[PDB]
Amino acid sequence: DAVRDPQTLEILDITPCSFGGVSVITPGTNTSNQVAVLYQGVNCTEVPGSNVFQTRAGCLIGAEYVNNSYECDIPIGAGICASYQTQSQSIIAYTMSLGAENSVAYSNNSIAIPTNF
Amino acid sequence: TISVTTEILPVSMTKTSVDCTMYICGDSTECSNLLLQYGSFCTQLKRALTGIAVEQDKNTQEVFAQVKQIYKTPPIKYFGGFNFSQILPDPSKPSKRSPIEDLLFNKVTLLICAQKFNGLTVLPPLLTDEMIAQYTSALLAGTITSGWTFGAGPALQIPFPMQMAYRFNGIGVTQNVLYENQKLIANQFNSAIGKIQDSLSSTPSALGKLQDVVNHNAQALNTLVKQLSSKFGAISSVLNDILSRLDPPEAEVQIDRLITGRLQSLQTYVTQQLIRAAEIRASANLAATKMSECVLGQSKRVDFCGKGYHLMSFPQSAPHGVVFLHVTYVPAQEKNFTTAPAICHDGKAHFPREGVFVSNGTHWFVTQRNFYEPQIITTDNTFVSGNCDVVIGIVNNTVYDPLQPELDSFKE
Amino acid sequence: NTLVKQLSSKFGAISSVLNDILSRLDPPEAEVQIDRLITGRLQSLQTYVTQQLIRAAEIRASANLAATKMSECVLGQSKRVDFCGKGYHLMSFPQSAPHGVVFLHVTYVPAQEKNFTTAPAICHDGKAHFPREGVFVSNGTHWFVTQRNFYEPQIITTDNTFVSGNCDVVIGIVNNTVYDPLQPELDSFKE
Ligand SMILES: *[C@@H]1O[C@H](CO)[C@@H](O[C@@H]2O[C@H](CO)[C@@H](O)[C@H](O)[C@H]2NC(C)=O)[C@H](O)[C@H]1NC(C)=O
Ligand SMILES: *[C@@H]1O[C@H](CO)[C@@H](O[C@@H]2O[C@H](CO)[C@@H](O)[C@H](O)[C@H]2NC(C)=O)[C@H](O)[C@H]1NC(C)=O
Ligand SMILES: *[C@@H]1O[C@H](CO)[C@@H](O[C@@H]2O[C@H](CO)[C@@H](O)[C@H](O)[C@H]2NC(C)=O)[C@H](O)[C@H]1NC(C)=O
Ligand SMILES: *[C@@H]1O[C@H](CO)[C@@H](O[C@@H]2O[C@H](CO)[C@@H](O)[C@H](O)[C@H]2NC(C)=O)[C@H](O)[C@H]1NC(C)=O
Ligand SMILES: *[C@@H]1O[C@H](CO)[C@@H](O[C@@H]2O[C@H](CO)[C@@H](O)[C@H](O)[C@H]2NC(C)=O)[C@H](O)[C@H]1NC(C)=O
Ligand SMILES: *[C@@H]1O[C@H](CO)[C@@H](O)[C@H](O)[C@H]1NC(C)=O
Ligand SMILES: *[C@@H]1O[C@H](CO)[C@@H](O)[C@H](O)[C@H]1NC(C)=O
Ligand SMILES: *[C@@H]1O[C@H](CO)[C@@H](O)[C@H](O)[C@H]1NC(C)=O
Ligand SMILES: *[C@@H]1O[C@H](CO)[C@@H](O)[C@H](O)[C@H]1NC(C)=O
Ligand SMILES: *[C@@H]1O[C@H](CO)[C@@H](O)[C@H](O)[C@H]1NC(C)=O
Ligand SMILES: *[C@@H]1O[C@H](CO)[C@@H](O)[C@H](O)[C@H]1NC(C)=O
Repeated sequence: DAVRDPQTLEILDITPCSFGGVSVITPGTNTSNQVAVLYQGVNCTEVPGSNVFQTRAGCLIGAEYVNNSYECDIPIGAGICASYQTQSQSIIAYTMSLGAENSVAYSNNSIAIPTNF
Repeated sequence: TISVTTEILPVSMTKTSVDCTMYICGDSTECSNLLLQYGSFCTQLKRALTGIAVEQDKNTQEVFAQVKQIYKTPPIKYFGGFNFSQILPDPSKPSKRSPIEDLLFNKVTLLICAQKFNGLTVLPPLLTDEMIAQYTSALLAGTITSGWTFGAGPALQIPFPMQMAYRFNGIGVTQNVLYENQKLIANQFNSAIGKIQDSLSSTPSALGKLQDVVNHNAQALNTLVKQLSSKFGAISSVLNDILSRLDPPEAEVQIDRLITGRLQSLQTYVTQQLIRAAEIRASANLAATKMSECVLGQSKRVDFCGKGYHLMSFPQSAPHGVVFLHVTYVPAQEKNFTTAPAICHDGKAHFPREGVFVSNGTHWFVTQRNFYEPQIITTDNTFVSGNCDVVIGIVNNTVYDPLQPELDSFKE
Repeated sequence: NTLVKQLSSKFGAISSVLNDILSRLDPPEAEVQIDRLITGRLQSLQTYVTQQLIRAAEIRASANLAATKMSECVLGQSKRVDFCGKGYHLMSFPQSAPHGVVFLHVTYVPAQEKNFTTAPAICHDGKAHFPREGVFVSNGTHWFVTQRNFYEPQIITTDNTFVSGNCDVVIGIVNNTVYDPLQPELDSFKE
């Protein structure tokens, strides 16, 4: 992990190579041909054309982050999923939407009873 | 007596991946050409580990993701005097987690990260902790706001004391028992929650299963990295020194044993991970079934959702697992009496419509099974079936008619 | 397919064909040429059998679940929540499939909703009236009793409710009149 320099009396820490896996994110080959590229568990300063996003899973190239939330289609991870949609057509990455937000009007003297099935 | 117990179930483990060349060959060139001649072992290992990781991602989805919509509690919090502050999330903390979930997160303890840089990669889960906590909060809000109605169709509002009356009516106790003892049951429930809050904190061996899962994964990866530095009957355990000291025609046969040893170690690791994945799948299926039955409804199965007659269950998230809080009804202080199977009044046998015939020693009453509530034996509490000479153990008594004296007083 | 592809490897030998090796060299090192092929093929066979055993262990659990679902959902009505489909279970039908079974679950789902005002008990003559089965429902003016899963209002009579205790212990009790079906017929026909 660490060594002493033999000439100057100095601590040096050693960290091995970054490496990692590369994955490709695509829709069906009849829908489109453009793809996105994921480099797993690396920082985006070590990857070498814009649209480069940093994720807890890794570095994503070829997809743009959108603040909207949708259902997950192609899962990357850490709550991040990608999809192919318009905005003409492009691959986007977003945070998962768990579902529609609902409020139930609870009260101490109110009940709801179905009238049809 | 109202009792509240725990049950801890693991749901998933860590997702891992390994490289073909990097683990077996330390970036050597001729080592790759020698490994290429063997075949396609690491293709099968890669497919097996990818399937394991996908299965582990599906395991948490099958348990927590069971609600259609995300529910919230009303801003005012008064549920019939029942006090749910220990399980609802606290907005003051930046992570919306209950004190129980914070205690479970702090109890499980997750240089060794830099050692796993020889081709081993740990992949993050698809669902993070906040998202699982949002599922848990939605399930809690649905089960304390709408009862079991949201698990079947759309959520229907109902007051919580009336929901408790419905749950009592499902275990054989009439609903007047609750409404006459509301404060006592609320106090018992609050005391049970207060005791179970620090019951987990007092004993350090309660969360054994999740710690066992993380320790098994850690020691498996650790012993794989240990075995990477073995010799397997060769002159050296490092490739760069052995290739640079002998000529290739002997270096080839000398490193072939290293190839075989590291390959066999990889096969053993993959097989052990597959067996552990099968066990974790079985545990996750059990947890999903328990979430579907105990939380979204009332279960008639004996000793399934806790000890005693089941009333409710509450889910909590834990590192690589789920914790069920089972609320059950337990009987208490007993009294014995003399009983009879039937009552003979006018040559007709009278059987109880529901309940049991009881006597203190002088008079006879009929009461419900799970609670002492004596009532006068009338003609509406019993039904007539047959004569008096066929049932053994039948006794002498009278049955009050609520109809005859009203007529013989009012008509005359 | 992977087993058959792996059959054509060398495993460090001079050739992948047994007859080619056997017609090429003399025995006393042709045997050590073919021993590596033997080791590779035994390793391949053991790997295949282990994978098949694990997959069969998974298939057994799937088949046990299918048999349990056939016994419970098809041959009877199941009260287990979210076992035989979503909603209140009614029926199930089996169909065969290549290496599997398909269950068609027929269930009951509530559709249209209305809210009312509710009370836990009814006070009539200083006595509490609890529902025999159902729930007390007010549209705004009068009070009815109805079953839980369907709206069917009925007049609160003395046969729909039962008496338990006085009118001082239940929180949320309301005033109403419980109609006795007995006394008007006996106040009309006796006189
Ligand atoms: C319950 O819902 C059903 C549909 O699920 C309603 O039936 C519809 O009735 C209208 C009015 O007569 C017809 O135009 C539709 O064709 C019917 N639909 C079907 C599928 O038959 C029914 O009326 C509803 N019941 C109540 C009491 O509102
Ligand atoms: C529900 O339980 C909580 C936790 O015991 C109660 O909060 C406590 O309230 C008392 C009285 O003000 C304080 O001294 C404690 O410090 C509080 N505890 C915490 C953890 O905040 C809460 O009052 C209960 N709810 C009701 C309505 O009684
Ligand atoms: C319960 O009541 C019946 C009322 O008929 C009793 O039976 C009679 O008992 C008297 C007194 O011994 C006899 O003279 C009658 O012949 C009996 N009648 C019949 C039909 O057997 C009966 O003894 C009472 N006690 C029990 C324990 O059954
Ligand atoms: C609540 O339901 C009752 C059912 O009796 C309604 O009262 C009836 O209303 C109809 C429609 O005007 C009249 O024809 C009947 O004579 C009423 N019955 C009685 C006994 O007075 C009542 O209107 C409903 N309330 C609301 C707000 O809809
Ligand atoms: C209706 O409910 C009220 C309470 O809301 C009852 O009023 C009480 O009646 C008793 C007996 O007459 C009095 O001692 C109490 O002082 C009353 N309480 C209040 C707050 O006024 C009433 O009895 C119920 N019934 C009727 C027919 O009005
Ligand atoms: C080696 O030389 C450098 C030259 O600056 C000196 O600083 C260092 O102290 C020398 N080595 C030792 C062991 O002192
Ligand atoms: C990537 O490296 C840059 C440059 O050092 C650093 O500022 C940044 O925080 C790093 N990103 C992550 C996610 O660690
Ligand atoms: C019902 O609800 C209100 C508002 O939440 C609450 O304060 C009140 O105590 C309840 N009503 C009565 C009559 O107790
Ligand atoms: C209750 O049981 C005890 C022994 O446990 C017995 O002595 C007693 O008589 C019983 N009481 C009645 C009323 O039968
Ligand atoms: C049994 O209960 C009745 C209820 O009226 C009571 O009169 C009788 O005294 C009780 N028996 C004893 C032994 O107390
Ligand atoms: C039913 O609920 C709505 C809101 O969902 C509310 O405005 C309305 O007053 C409720 N109706 C009754 C009769 O309580």
